[PDB]
Amino acid sequence: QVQLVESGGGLVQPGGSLRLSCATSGFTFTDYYMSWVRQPPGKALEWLGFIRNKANGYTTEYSASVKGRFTISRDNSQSILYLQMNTLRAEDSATYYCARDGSYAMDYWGQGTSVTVSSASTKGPSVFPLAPSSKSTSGGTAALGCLVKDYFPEPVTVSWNSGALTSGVHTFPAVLQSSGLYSLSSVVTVPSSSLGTQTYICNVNHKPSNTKVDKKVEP
Amino acid sequence: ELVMTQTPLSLPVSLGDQASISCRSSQSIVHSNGNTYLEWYLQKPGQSPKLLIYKVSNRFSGVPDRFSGSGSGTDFTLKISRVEAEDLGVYYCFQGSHVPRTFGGGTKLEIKRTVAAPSVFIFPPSDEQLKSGTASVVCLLNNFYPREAKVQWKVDNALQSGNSQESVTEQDSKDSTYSLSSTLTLSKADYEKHKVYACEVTHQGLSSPVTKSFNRG
Ligand SMILES: O=C(O)CCCCN(Cc1ccc([N+](=O)[O-])cc1)CP(=O)(O)O
Repeated sequence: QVQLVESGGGLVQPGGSLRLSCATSGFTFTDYYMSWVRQPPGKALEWLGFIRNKANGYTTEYSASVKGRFTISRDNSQSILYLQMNTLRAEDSATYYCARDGSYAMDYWGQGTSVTVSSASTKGPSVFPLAPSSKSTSGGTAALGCLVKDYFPEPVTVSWNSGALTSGVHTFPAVLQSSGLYSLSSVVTVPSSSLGTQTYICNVNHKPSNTKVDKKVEP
Repeated sequence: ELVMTQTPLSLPVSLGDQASISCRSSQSIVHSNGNTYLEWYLQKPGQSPKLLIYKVSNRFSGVPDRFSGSGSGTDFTLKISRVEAEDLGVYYCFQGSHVPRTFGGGTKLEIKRTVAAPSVFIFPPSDEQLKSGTASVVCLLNNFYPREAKVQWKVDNALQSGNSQESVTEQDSKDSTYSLSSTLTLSKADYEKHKVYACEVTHQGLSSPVTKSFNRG
């Protein structure tokens, strides 16, 4: 029923602009106030501002932190929410969310769209295997995974066997290498008896560099 | 103007216990006409924030009854009686009476469980990555608890430093444990130059340091 999907996120040069959009469906778009809220990686939520419903002349309110620099609007014949950003700085780097507000506060949120402000250019990663070390030391349970290395900017998606594999799956937080390129691993733990009857493939996807890679991890 | 301050910033609760959190505003948040719009939102690892309590004690849809909002004027409290694995994540309060709108500092919540030792694994650099000219050795400390855990690399019994970095996952909503990955980075050259690569893990759950190694390069 209710659906809020935002987009337009991505890498952008310091000082430039980037407009985000939030697609809604499943309710009368004009009866609600539409909110924008961002969250830098690892930090707290920060209310950015909203636009009142039709009953209130679709008036806008912004957070002192972005007022005058950011603008919100809405296409009612299409039920779309917008966020225009300008003279972006490195700190504006975060995941942006949209939500609707009404008789039940911000009861519905989008899944988010990530933004990064950097002078550094895009870069697709290289995926190597964390092969089930042959002589898998004392253990009936083995560990294997993929190493997604040297990419920019964030984020990178990693699922196993198109999503079907979920048990004992751990994707770690990216870290920054002295090269200024991110890196991260994705592991999964399974039985060593089946390292011959099973198949394991990590489906890594980037986006800012349109990269898809399905590497099949083997002993 | 308005300032929302939450406390504590962190909160260790035992599975089954009761949890309490406070959100104090800078001024009354009683929206002139009507009442007071003070909400509680909760964000779980990798998910988006989600509504829990709207008005002040008003519990949204599919929200269990263990959660209860309360307080008025400038003092509000969120309480969770009988905490559990699922309620893991950060909690936030929001004032929706005065514009600009305000977000609480954010109160984290970790779940304490019996001690669990880490299971160690060690991966040598791929062949594909060696063609490149760099080698990445990865050590994995899987599903352990508490969070604290040391890791030391030894290339030919020689200790290493400042050439490796770690990454810890967030508490698992399932068994409430942690996982850590360590990556030793060396040039293809120097890697050819040595023989024994070991990863030595130290943890409270371990009585004697465990080690994983391999001979190649
Ligand atoms: O007069 C009315 O009936 C509307 C209620 C006033 C509150 N409004 C809208 C409003 C804001 C927040 C919630 N909430 O549940 O969190 C509900 C309604 C704020 P504003 O005047 O546009 O800044």
